[PDB]
Amino acid sequence: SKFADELIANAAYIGTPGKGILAADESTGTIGKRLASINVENVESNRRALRELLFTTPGALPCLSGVILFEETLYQKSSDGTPFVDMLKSAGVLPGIKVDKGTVELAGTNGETTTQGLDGLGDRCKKYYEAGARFAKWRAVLKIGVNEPSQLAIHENAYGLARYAVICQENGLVPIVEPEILVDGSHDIQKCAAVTERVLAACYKALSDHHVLLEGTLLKPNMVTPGSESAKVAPEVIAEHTVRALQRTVPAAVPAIVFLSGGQSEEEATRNLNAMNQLKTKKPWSLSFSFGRALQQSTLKTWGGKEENVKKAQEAFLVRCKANSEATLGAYKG
Amino acid sequence: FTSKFADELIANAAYIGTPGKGILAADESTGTIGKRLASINVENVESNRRALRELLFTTPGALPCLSGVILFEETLYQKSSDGTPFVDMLKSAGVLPGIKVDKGTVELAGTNGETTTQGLDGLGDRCKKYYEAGARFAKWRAVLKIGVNEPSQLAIHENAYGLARYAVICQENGLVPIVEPEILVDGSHDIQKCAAVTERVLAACYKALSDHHVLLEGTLLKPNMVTPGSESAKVAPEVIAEHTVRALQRTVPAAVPAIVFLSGGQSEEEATRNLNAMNQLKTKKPWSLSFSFGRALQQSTLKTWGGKEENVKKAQEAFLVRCKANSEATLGAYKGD
Amino acid sequence: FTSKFADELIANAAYIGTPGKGILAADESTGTIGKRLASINVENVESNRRALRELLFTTPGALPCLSGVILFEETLYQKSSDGTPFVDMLKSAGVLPGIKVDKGTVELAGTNGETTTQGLDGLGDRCKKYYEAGARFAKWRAVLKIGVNEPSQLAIHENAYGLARYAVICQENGLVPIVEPEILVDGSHDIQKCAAVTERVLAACYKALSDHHVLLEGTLLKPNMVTPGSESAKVAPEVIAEHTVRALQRTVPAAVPAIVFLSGGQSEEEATRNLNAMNQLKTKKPWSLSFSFGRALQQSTLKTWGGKEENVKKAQEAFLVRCKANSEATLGAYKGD
Amino acid sequence: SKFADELIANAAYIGTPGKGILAADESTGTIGKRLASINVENVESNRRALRELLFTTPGALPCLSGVILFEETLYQKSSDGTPFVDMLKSAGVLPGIKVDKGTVELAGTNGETTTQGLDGLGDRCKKYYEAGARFAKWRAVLKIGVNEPSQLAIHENAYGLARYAVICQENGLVPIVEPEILVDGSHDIQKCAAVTERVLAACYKALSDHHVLLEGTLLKPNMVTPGSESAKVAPEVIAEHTVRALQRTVPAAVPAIVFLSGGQSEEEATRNLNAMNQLKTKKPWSLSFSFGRALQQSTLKTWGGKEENVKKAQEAFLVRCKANSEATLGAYKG
Ligand code: PRO
Ligand code: PRO
Repeated sequence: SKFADELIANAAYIGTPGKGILAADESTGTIGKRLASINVENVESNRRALRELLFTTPGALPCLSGVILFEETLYQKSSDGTPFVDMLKSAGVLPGIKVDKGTVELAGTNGETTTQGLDGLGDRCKKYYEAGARFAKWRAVLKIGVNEPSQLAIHENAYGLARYAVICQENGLVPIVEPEILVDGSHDIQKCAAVTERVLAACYKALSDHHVLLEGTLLKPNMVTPGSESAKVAPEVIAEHTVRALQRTVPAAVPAIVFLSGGQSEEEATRNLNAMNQLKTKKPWSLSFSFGRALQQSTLKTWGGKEENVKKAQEAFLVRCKANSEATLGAYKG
Repeated sequence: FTSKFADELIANAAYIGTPGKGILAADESTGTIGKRLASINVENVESNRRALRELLFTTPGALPCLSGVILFEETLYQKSSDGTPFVDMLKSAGVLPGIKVDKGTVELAGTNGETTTQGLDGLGDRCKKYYEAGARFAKWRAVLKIGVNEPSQLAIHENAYGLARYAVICQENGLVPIVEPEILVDGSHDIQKCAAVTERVLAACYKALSDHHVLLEGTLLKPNMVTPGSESAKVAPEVIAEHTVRALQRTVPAAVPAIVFLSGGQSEEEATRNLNAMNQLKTKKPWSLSFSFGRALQQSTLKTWGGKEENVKKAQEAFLVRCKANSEATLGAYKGD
Repeated sequence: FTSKFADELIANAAYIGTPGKGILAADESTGTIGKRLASINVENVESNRRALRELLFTTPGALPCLSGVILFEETLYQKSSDGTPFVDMLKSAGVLPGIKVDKGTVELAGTNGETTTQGLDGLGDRCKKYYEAGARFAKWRAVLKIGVNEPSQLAIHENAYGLARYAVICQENGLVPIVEPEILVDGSHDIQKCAAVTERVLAACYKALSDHHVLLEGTLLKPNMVTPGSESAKVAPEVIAEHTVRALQRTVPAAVPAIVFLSGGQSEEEATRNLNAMNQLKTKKPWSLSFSFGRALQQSTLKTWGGKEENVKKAQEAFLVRCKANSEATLGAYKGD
Repeated sequence: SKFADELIANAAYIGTPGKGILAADESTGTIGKRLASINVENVESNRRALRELLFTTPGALPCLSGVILFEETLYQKSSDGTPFVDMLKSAGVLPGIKVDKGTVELAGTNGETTTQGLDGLGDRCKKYYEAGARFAKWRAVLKIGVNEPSQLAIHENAYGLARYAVICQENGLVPIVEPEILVDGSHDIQKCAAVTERVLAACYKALSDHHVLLEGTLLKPNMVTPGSESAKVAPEVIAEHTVRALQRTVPAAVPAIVFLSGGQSEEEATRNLNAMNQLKTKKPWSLSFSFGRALQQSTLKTWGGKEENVKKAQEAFLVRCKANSEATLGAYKG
């Protein structure tokens, strides 16, 4: 691309040790569910207030290399008139943009999906770049079952990610490739390992067929864990299976892997990331975080209303930011 | 994947291929029909777009030659001048309304101007709304070119799987999908090369359709005929027939009921003669060989029409000629003109 | 890829599918024919292997029912008791000699007992030597199973591409390749499942054959009929016919001249009745539907034969019955027995 | 496999810094061409003598983690009655075994090949393991042209390597996967980079579909170079394009990459390897050597006859061994 050098610089930067990505890219719908989750009306006034609370948290932006925004938020102003994107860039945080248009179910499968949003994506990306966005997000969802994920599901999601990745790079956004394997079910960690290995290898083959510049991409995978209905397992076990799965599939050329939290609690996500960064083994990428819920849940709770609870919630948000920052360095302690 | 429309998809796809009938492609965009409308000094206003299509559809004796008409979005909701909805006009004559659903092409990075086709986003809800509007089949055009290194494996793959996913969403919402992998004529290659490329592309298309669990008996194919490139010597209909049918024999399952050829670069008479010769070829052909012609059905009608509505009756005479000729061509019974 | 044998491959593959004829599969290994020879208390010596095959080939009135006989290596160079080379015996009656060329199956690591087929190494020189010996077609058996997660994508791929490479080497050396993706009956699945799996496998096979540039008009297909699993209720011939032919309609190009069904688990009468019903089904079938039967042609002949050569004439009577019945079956003209 | 742990240990060992692989696996035919190349009759007496000269070279076996043998040589004795395989194991060198049965041309391509040898390979491998072999070699050949390598050539060679790899591991031999892209032609280094990237990515996708244990494999690729008819280029340029190509395609899980020399002279091979080991960049595998001709050519010349020329040729063989050893550490100087 004409953006090759800037894609490569920004993707490397996202992976800076001690930093990760906040996912604040919840739709008007999803952020509603979260806003109701603590008895708050889903009005733009409140959507604005929640995101502003996060971004004006005293020690927080230094812990973040990136923030994923929803379209609305990319053009939104803080209360003092400052555009959020300026607020982010002042602190050295790259603004990112969710570009996928949700999932739809594949006929002839058992509730497996493919992700939409290729239509007019190049012109959207260009407009987002002009607005200050420098990376993009697109989520593919795959499930684990008797015959899942199917060859059709894998293929659709891999090549859908690969085509999205190309359009992103043509328009100056570093694509986060996010093939999330859902944790839901009763499978063991070994099964999650095999499936994760299969999916990533299909994804990197797809990315190669599409001539994607790997040094200008990011990966946002699931950690390798037992299913949501299976026994929890220690961080050192998650670490060992996750890192081995990535060693088997993700080229060195990729600069950074920013884990999604999935089912995990705030503390579990942090402890799991931390253990991966304590593992003495070849890891030719930054292992960092791209958390929404695992970074925000305690902050939403403390907040609820406003005023006295802003300062206490900003304290709570800083705790999680600083903990995950520590986790990227293998230096988190309880 | 059974669709809830399986029975109606199968019946309608079979119907399109009724011997003695074919498809009029009147689905050209606001842009393309402009180029055609300017081509005879006519301003591209919806009043004129409406008038051209009305002229075609109200041609006495024409609709009986047509199993289907592909419409552009605008035309699907358009009324004739007398207040008759075009879709009603079509259904009264037994013609199935169809709908172009693709959203154009875009270039693939890292290739030499090869394209992929857009339009999967929100296609299911569009298809459903089109079904409610009277449409019973759909069209999506993938474009492939012939070159030194073309079509590339990436171009083939993107277009095949894009067609396959489109085909599924169509069937889920009750539209028979026309699968249209057009290989463009541009270049200096011979007919043998066009044969090899067409064989490669169709085989990739039917593999993709299988991986997507598409009901083949509820689909249609709209391929290019096999021809020499645009810069090469034109060749007789018997030769086009022999290479085209052999290419289809090698790739298109019997389960597919009808193959409705696109005209592409061809003149009206050349298209008809080519189709006719395919239906005179004594060989296993487990599908109807018919037509889905835009240019090759409309060119002489646009010429005689020109502008004012006292050229209408002479142009409707000219449109009937081409309809009747192509009808004859589906039966191997066309006798020159 | 044009072979220097293209014309002869096309003629011979077409011939195999002559209405009223089919293939005897007498290509069972030294091991398998042992199991059959023990099955009636006969020592597996080459003298007896020779005697069984001689009995078949010298059956008065049998060879006219056969377009082809598949031979094992040993049998291709064997002489009858009167000094007549079997291959000459076959060619005098217009029967093409064929040759099994695969070297058995081996299990795939990381699967649940799925196999891939061996024999590509040195196959071209073997094929050439077999052609020189009088063979004009070849056989290679891939085995796929139906299970919870079977057949796996790896099993399909390995067997499809193994068939495709084999097919090419065959054609380069003048043998029409019989492509034989046998899906085994074992299990409790219903006929619908067998249909879906058979559709998947054949589509992968024809994709592989296309990628390898195989001349389809110079190939044959030897698939399983579509049936319920071995543990499920047997079903009427009309039902086998309808699911089998639909599966073939969805996958096998018209360019393929003949589909010669393997018998698999089926009894003699069941095989014949099943084939017969397929030829009574009024539908697009752009290939000969015929037979390539081993077990289903030989079982009752082995029984009446048993041992000593005064059971020969009664067994040759029994072999003629099955030959004539299957011949009738290719024409849809079998009338029970 | 039942050999998983030993495959992983031996593959890691081949990549020991300061060591590489001698390819002495020339057929009765090929070693003839080499033996005639210096006016020597191709008799077993002489075949025996040449290999013995190499293996009894004073400082040489310590420079080698592996020696690839032909079948004949695996059972051959030295002149003093010592089995070569014992001679190798005493010095800590793993015996390896060429298992492919040559190439054949693919119909409908322009002289592209596929490699034979899957038939009865498991029983061969088992017998070779029993004989002391602990790794295996199989060579796929791909060419660069207008339409080459073709999708058919890539596929056949990738999946042929993947199936060979599996059988090897089932029987305790670490498979060297060798997709050599021939240097022949007028293409530039950028073209060789693109083709090498395409081929390796197809190979690792094939290996994943076949469930190959990557930690128990080796890769033997071409270095990335301009074609044989193009201008030679400096080692630092070969290094930069080669390593980038490997970063884009070869998983970290693979322990070692042992380069084939291809067209290169003895000194050019060494200088090129050396430069790759001087490159400061993520390289999650050993970069070492698997040289036949680039290790042997000067030794064959000095030798010719025997006697006075043995000791001078052993001096010449030690020079090349020590130089390539230095090259694996980035410590070679002229
Ligand atoms: O897996 C994740 O990271 C998503 C983001 C929003 C909450 N959970
Ligand atoms: O590329 C190589 O390493 C081969 C081995 C023998 C000489 N040349």
